[PDB]
Amino acid sequence: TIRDEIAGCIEKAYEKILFTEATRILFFNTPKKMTDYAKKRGWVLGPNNYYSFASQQQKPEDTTIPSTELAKQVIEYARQLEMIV
Amino acid sequence: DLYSRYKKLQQELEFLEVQEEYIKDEQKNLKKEFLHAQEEVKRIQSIPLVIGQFL
Amino acid sequence: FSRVQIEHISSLIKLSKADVERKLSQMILDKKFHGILDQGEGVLIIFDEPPVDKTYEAALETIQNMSKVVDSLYNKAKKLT
Amino acid sequence: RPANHRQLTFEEIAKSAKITVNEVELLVMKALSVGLVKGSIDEVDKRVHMTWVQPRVLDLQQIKGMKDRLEFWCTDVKSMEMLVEHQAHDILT
Amino acid sequence: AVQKVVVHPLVLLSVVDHFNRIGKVGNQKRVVGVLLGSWQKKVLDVSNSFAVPFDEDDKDDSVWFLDHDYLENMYGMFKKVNARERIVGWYHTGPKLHKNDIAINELMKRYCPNSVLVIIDVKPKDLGLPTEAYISVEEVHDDGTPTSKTFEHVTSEIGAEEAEEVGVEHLLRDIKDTTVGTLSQRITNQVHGLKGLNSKLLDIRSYLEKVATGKLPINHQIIYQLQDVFNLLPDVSLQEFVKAFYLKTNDQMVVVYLASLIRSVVALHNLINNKIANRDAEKKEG
Repeated sequence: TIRDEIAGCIEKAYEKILFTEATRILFFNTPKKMTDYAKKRGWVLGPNNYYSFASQQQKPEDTTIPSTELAKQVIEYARQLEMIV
Repeated sequence: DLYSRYKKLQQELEFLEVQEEYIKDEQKNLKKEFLHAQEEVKRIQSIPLVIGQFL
Repeated sequence: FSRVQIEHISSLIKLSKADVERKLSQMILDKKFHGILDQGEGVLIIFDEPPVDKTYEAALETIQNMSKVVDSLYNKAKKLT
Repeated sequence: RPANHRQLTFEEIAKSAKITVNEVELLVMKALSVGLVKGSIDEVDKRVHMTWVQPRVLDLQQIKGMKDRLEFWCTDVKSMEMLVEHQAHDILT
Repeated sequence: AVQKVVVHPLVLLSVVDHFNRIGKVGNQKRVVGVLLGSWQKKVLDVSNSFAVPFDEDDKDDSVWFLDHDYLENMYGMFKKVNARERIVGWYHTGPKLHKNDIAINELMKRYCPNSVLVIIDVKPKDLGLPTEAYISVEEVHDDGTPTSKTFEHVTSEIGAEEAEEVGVEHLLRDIKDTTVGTLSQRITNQVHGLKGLNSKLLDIRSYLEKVATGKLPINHQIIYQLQDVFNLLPDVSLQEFVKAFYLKTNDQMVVVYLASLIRSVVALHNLINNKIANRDAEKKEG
């Protein structure tokens, strides 16, 4: 429960780091756990490096997706305004 | 008798309950009619209005 | 022109870049000139988002509404003792 | 194109019209003078940003898809607006 | 020419009450009368009118006649009592005009330079503002056919002045007025939205039905261009339409921020003052 929760508490989201310190992440020498996580993470597998692309991530806008619930918010709130009235 | 009058005590209770929602909707519509009356007294009157010398 | 190079805008004003950078940044210090320069690539960019007005209204209300509840502290804590 | 996505590139016009990159200016801007498009040209990447369009013809199986684009607007407004007053239908009375 | 007309409730009722006149005796056809218009400017206004007995054979579906002595001396009656009133055209109850209605306007073009015919509706059903307005004009065609008259639709609106407002505004006695801000805008969101759905639905149903049956043709004097105007804007993002999204989000910022400000002010005043007068009335009386 320590090993899996480190992979759960690392990313998302962390920025770019190098390889040999990801060898320092999971220690050992070149364990198969680094292949299990570099797959699971995803994240990125770069040569001699790692990236958070792309980008940082998914870029929440949120544009007008909240605007619909914004409409609904006062829909039932003006209903509460009519409850007074 | 006890169960009898016990079944007799929710009649006026539900009658007062339907009177609740009634008078609520009543004074809701009459409230908007009073708001309409407010539109009357604020419309009243003129435009154009003659100003005069007050004592 | 908002975005401009520092060397050719110093050619329009006919002055050295040292006291062009320091005088223009001094104009940013005065807030009359909206923008900022860039020393690395020698760029000067102008940008502005003037209105604070809604924050002024908000602050004016709520900051005084503190003293409002302080005024209600007198009446509503008087009925207790 | 379904688009818009109304911003084009110089490679699209220069490859289709098979004209040099210097004459695409005269090309697209003359069409601006004809009146078929009001769009503007982005000359940094040499892109061309179209605006509006000049309707010319169209075709069969287009009245059908037109009913699809319509009926979708029908069920959209019907659903959402019937949801709006579904909430406040009670309080009205 | 004529852009828009103002149809008061007085002229509409003046046709419909005559639909009771000849409607009690029946039977078929329509109520036709002479329209009295008032032209102050390019925008047209209507005040009064009068109806004339009219019959139209079907045999011979192109045969029509009106009483000119009724149009003459009654115009002499209404112009006498009111010098501002004059005939701008005629009217009928439709509901859909038969091809013979053109020659009626061509006969009364001697009375008025441009006669606008007003289709009306005696029984309200659909889809919206009743009646209709058609102006007499010669548009020829892009096909260069010998000049023919297809009446152009004039947008009609309902209005009043002073006394015509007094009568109907007291006669409603039906629904709340307005009320401004709560039920008004949202019921209009139902009506204008849903009646806009079934409008284009049935209108697009006629678009396909006319292609299926009725050819020639109707495709395409305007079919090809009008349908492409429908294909002008799909119109979705990318790109700038995504910028309009969170910009609109940035627009709702201020108003909802102000909303929370009114919430704090309304709650402050009302709650503090009410609890004051509440606790005071209880502690003084009790």
